[PDB]
Amino acid sequence: RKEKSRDAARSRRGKENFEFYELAKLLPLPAAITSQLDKASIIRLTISYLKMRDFANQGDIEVFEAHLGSHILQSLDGFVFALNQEGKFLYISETVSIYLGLSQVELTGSSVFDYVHPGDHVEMAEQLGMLERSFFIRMKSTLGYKVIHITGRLRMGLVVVAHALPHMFVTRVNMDLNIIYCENRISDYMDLTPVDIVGKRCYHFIHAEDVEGIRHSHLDLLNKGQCVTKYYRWMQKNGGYIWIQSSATIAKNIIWVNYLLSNPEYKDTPMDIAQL
Amino acid sequence: LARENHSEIERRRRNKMTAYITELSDMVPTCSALARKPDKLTILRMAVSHMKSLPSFLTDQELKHLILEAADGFLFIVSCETGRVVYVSDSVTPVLNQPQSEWFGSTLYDQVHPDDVDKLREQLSTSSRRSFICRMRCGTNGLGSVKEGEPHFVVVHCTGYLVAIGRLQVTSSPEFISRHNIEGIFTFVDHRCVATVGYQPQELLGKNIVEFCHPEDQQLLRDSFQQVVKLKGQVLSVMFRFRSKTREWLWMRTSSFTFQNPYSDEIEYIICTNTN
DNA sequence: GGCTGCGTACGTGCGGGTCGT
DNA sequence: CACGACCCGCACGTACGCAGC
Repeated sequence: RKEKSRDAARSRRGKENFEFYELAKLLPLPAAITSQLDKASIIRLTISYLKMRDFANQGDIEVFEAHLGSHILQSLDGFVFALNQEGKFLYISETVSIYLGLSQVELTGSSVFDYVHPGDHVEMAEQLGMLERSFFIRMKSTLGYKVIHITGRLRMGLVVVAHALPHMFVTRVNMDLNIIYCENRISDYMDLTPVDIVGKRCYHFIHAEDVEGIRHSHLDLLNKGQCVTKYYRWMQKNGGYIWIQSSATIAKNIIWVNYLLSNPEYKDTPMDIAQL
Repeated sequence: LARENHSEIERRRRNKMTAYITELSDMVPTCSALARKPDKLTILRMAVSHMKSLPSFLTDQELKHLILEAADGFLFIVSCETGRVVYVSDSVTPVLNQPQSEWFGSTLYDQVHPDDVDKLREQLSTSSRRSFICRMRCGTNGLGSVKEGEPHFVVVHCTGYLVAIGRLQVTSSPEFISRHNIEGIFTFVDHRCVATVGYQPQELLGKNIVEFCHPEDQQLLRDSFQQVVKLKGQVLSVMFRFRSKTREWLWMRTSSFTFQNPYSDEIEYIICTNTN
């Protein structure tokens, strides 16, 4: 009866396990980790590999080439990943382990929702439809969430470069963006010095066509703790504006890291009443 | 408390595992063209057969193109003293519109904006990673209204260690807009008024909009302004006659709202969008 | 309906894992 | 580097569902 079942079923499990571990051995990972690997993570990786190749081929002098991969990946200040029409990571570079602590083998195949902070789900399901893409989320960091800024495009499946968060000057401001402290170096780049900006808020200085965008970034900062604004225009005391992009954080004093972009444009005609 | 928890954990594992099996069944086209559902074993034998038939998961090409679709990213390598572009990937063409030959061999100083050389210089030095923002020339823009027949300088985000990915951040580059106090005094006039109503911006600043209004619609203008004061962030548009700087009554629709601080909720000003 | 090849689903027992005070 | 504290993986054995001389 069952002796045939004992050794016949043990034989079936043998064939099984052999197929699993050779399938594991052939994976695009080195022999080192493709050898000793989890049994279900095997099929995670294989599935996401066929899914990702279908994903790529269904859409639209010697040194600096041989390490193309590691140069692209370790030049970027973030990790790059590709999802599909459902949300499953069809690819993610190993470098994510730098900024979030997550294992590439662990993330390849799982739903992205599994590793994003709930409450920001319906935002991302919104962003994948569940053509350009750019938003802030919170991802499981094991170094308990990081403010991940992602930019990418949606093709049916999103493709994203993403970076983490903790000719430039720092300002301390209140939560309402009232300039508290300011570095002196602003006299390098702007017409006013850290006294004729302190007291008033950021909004009396943004170019009035940007105040919409900076407002939205203020919102995202407020609800998620960190933000990066869009290229905006900070009016000068005499006329015009200069282009700024700020990396901003909270926890409470806002710190506002202003990356300079350009010199004073159009410095004659005055825009605001603060220029008369 | 451990027998049931474990029997149900294992049941979860069987649903999961067999779901990977059946999910991968319709992946390898051998099993998706076959008449009926095959043996699990023979299924995954077909899987290793067709998998053997083929830097993680993605080739150098697919990771280049994926950086490109991702965020307009192209690799380049220059010298850390001269600026000589000793390498660039071809992705530069769908990024900047430079042929690969006009970029190879030349200088990065020569390719950026004339004003964006100083910061670029501050990149090729000492006294390890790099990340900076610089404008670049297009050839055959993303920082302000396109000028009249001038060259096009995009805002490239550069990361690397010099080996760098340069990626565009497209989602940041953005009648006439104005601001007012709760009494309707022009606290800001965008330059477009020059071609919209003819005046110069200082020729409106400090003044009240009802001054430029037709004597028959002025009361409407005041009731509306008081209303957008009383609408909070809610928008309200009004059509009235505007006396231009050429002796003419232009019909003018202006939507306006109050800008309430996202945090302290205070009235910063009232934003007008004045269109003909 | 006997009983065996052939295959998937179920439950539990074991050895290798990570926490915690 | 312990120690039950477990949790999770793994395989083992077996039980139920279908072919056929």
